[PDB]
Amino acid sequence: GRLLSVLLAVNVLLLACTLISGGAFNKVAVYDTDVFALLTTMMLLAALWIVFYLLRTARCHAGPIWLRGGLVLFGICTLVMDVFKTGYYSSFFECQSAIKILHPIIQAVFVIVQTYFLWISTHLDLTRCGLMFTLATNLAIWMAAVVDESVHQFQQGYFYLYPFNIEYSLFASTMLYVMWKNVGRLRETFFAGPVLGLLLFVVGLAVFILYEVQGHTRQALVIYYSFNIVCLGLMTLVSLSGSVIYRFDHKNPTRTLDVALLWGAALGQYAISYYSIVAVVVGSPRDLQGALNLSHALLMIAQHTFQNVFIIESLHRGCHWRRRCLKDISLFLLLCNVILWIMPAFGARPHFSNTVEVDFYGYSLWAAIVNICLPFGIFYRMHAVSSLLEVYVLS
Amino acid sequence: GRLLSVLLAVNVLLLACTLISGGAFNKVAVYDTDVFALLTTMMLLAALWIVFYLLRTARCHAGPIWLRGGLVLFGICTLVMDVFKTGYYSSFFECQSAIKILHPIIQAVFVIVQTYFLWISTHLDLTRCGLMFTLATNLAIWMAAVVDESVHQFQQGYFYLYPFNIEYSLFASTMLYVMWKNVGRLRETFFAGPVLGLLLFVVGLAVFILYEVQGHTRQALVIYYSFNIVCLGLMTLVSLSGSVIYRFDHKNPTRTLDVALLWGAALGQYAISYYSIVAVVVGSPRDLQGALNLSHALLMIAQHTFQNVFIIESLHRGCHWRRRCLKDISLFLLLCNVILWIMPAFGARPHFSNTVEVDFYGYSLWAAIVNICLPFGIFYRMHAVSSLLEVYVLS
Repeated sequence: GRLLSVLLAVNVLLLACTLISGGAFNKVAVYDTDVFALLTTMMLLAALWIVFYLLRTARCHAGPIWLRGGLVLFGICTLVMDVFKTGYYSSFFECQSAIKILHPIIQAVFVIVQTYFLWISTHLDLTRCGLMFTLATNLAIWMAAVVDESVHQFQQGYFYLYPFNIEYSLFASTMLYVMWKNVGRLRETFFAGPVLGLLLFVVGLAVFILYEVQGHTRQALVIYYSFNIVCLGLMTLVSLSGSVIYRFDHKNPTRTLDVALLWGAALGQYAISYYSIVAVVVGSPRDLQGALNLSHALLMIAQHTFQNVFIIESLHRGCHWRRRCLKDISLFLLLCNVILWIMPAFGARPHFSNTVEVDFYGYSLWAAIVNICLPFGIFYRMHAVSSLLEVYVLS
Repeated sequence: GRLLSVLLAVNVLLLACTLISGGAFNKVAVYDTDVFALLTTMMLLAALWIVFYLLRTARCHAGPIWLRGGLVLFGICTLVMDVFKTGYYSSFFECQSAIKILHPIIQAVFVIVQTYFLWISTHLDLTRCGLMFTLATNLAIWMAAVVDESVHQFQQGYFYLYPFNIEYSLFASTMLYVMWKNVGRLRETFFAGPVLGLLLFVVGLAVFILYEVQGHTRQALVIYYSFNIVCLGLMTLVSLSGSVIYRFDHKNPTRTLDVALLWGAALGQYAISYYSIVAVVVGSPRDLQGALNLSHALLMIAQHTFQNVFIIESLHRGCHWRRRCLKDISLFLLLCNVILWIMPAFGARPHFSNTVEVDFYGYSLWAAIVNICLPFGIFYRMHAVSSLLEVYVLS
C-alpha cells in the first residue's frame, strides 16, 4: 500500500516537472499560461482530497515542533501575495487571462485548506495516495517557483514583495511526508554569552533592515561581510569551546532525525559556500570583496560543521562552572542562529554582496542556486534553535 | 553507523557536483582540467579502499542478477575508451596536460578494480563508509559525463566511439548501494509469438545498424518511426491481451523490489516521452514527422505502463490454452524488450529522429535530458527481460 502512493507521487511529479522545465527552458518561447493552468489543476485535486479528508475525519513521531510554526508563518506570506495578485490582475481583464486570476485564487484556497489540515492532528490506501499526491503538488509548486526566479532577467503598490512559494512548499512537503509515514502506525549565566548574543542580534537586525530587505555603496558591502564574519567566527569559536568542554568529562539510542536534519539541512549553505569559493578562487579579481567573500563562504562551512558537532554530542549525553558555562554557550548559539535566520528567510535571494558570484555564473544560474539552497538554511536555523533550546534546558 | 556513511557520501557528492557544475556552466570560461583532477582524485581513494578491502578480505538480497552482467559489459566499454584515450594523448605531450593522461589511466585502474570487486561475493563502520564514498565517486563520474555531453556543441582512429561513463556509473552505483544495504545483514508455443518476436528483432537490428549507430534522408526517419510504432504497438496489444487472460481466472508477499524497479526505471522513458510530447504539441509544425514523433512518444508511455501491469500480476500469482498462450506472450515481450534495449545502450543519445526536440530545446538541453533518462531505459529493458524469463519459466 505504501509503494503505490510513492509511485503515484513520483509519476505525477515527473510529469509536472517536465511541463515546468520544458515550458520555460525551450528556445521557441517561454510559456507560463500552461504552467499556471497545470499548477492550478494540481492544487484543485490536492485541495479536494484534503477537503474530503477533513469532512470524513471530523467525526473520527510527529516530527519537529517548529514545522507547524514555520508552515503558518510562510503560509500567511503566501496568502498576502495571492491577495495582492488578484487585486492587481482583476483591475484590468482585457489584457490578461482567466488563469492569471484563477491561479492566485486557487493557490489562496489551497494554502488556507492545506495549512489548517497540516496544523490539526480507515482506508489507509487512499490516505497514503492522497498525501503523496499532495506532496507532489507542493514539490511541483516549489520547482515552478524556483524556475520563475531563475528565468527573470497603483499596481497593488509595486509587487515589491516576492512570492514566498519556495519556503512554504518546503514546509508543507516535510509535514505531508511526516504524516504520510505515520499513517497506520503501530539562570546560571556568566552575563557574557547572552550579552554578546543580544548585541550581535541587534547589530545584525540593523544590517538586515538597512541593506538586505531590498546598487549599494562599498561601505554597505563591507559592513555586511564584517558582521557575518564576526557572527560566524564567534559561533565557530564558541561551538569549538563547547566541544572541548565535554572532552574533559550511550544506552540512549541515537537521535537519527536530529542528526539527519542538522547535517541534511546544512547542505544548502554548503552548496552556496562551495559555489562561492570557486567563484572567488577563479574570476573574482584578488580584491577586498574577494577576500571578504572567500572568508565568509569558508566560515559558513566551519560554522555549520562545528555547531552541529556541539549540538549532536550535547543531546546524546542528555565542577560548578561546567553547567553554568554550557548555558551561555547554548544561549549565545541560540541567539546567533536566530539573527542569521532572517537572511535566508526575508532577504533578497540574489543579495547585493553576490556581485562576484553573479558575474561568474550569470544572474539566471546564480538565482536558481540561491533559490534552491538558501531556503534549506531556514530549516537548519529553525532546527538549531529548537535543538539549542533543548540543550539549554537540560544542561 | 549507517547514517555516518550516508552523510559522508552526500557531503562528498555535493562538493563534487558543485565543482563539476560550477566549472562548466560559468560565464568566464569552461574548466575541465580541475574537473579531471577532482575525478582522478576521487577514484584514487575509492580504488585504494577497494584494494585495501580486497586484501583484507581474501583470508575471510543480492539484487537483480543482470546487474553483474551489465556492469561487466559497460565496464569493458569504459576500458576501451580509456585505452584509446591514453594512446592518443600520449602521442603528443607538449600541447596537452598530465591529467589529460593520468585521468584515463586512473579510470582504467578504477574500472578494473571496482568491476572485479563488485563481481565477487569485521569493521562494519569502515565498510559502510568506504562503500558509500565509492557510490559518491561513481555518481560524481556520472554527473561529469552527463555535463560533458551537454556542453558539447590517426587520432586513435577518430574517437568515434563515445565514453560509456553514464551507463557504467549507473550499474556500479546500484551494485554498491545494494552491497551497502547488506553489510551486517542478520515448448508450449502457438508458433506465432516467438516467430513475430524474432521477425521484429531482425528488422530492428537492421534499423539500428543502418541509421542508429552514427544528417539522414526522409525515408530513414520514416523507417525508424514505423518500426518503433509497430514494435511498441504490438507489445501494448500483447501485454493488454495477457492482462485480460488473468481476469478470466495473495499469501506470498509483494515483490517490492520488482515493482519498484519496473516502475522506477520506466521514469526515464516517461520523461523523454513527456518532453517529446510538449515539443511536438508546440513548435513541431503539424507535419509527418510531428505525427510520427507524437505517436511514438505516446506509445512508449503506453508500452511501459501495460507491460509493467502484465509482468507484476504474473509474478505475484506464480484450460490447456491458458498456459500455452502465456508462454508466447512472455516470449514475444521478452524478444521485443531485447531489440529496443540496444537503442538506449549503443545508439547515439541525441538520435537523428530528434530534430523536433533538438530545435525546441536546443542541442545542449536535449542532450542532457537524453543522457540522463535514456540510460535508465537500459535498467528497465534488462529487468523486463529477466522478469519475463521468470514469468515464462513458471507459466
